Amino acid sequence: MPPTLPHRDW
Amino acid sequence: EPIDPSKLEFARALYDFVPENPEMEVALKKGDLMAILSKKDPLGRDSDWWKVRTKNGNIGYIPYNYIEIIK
Repeated sequence: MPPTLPHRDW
Repeated sequence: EPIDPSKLEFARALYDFVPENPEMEVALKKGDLMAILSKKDPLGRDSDWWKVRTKNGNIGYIPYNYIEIIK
């Protein structure tokens, strides 16, 4: 139900 | 990177968010309000992670798709 998290660079 | 406070955008949390990295990211509870400080990354690059200031006063990055810009 929680959106996928965007790729983070850290 | 500076900006005119007057064109500042605000946002609202659409969902709860738990920082995987507390050093770079800030927590959010659905419904919280925050000011978008920047949509770039710490390197000036476009980013799906935005720097914001929340009500409690924390500064940091949150997932762009977890919020809604108020206009």
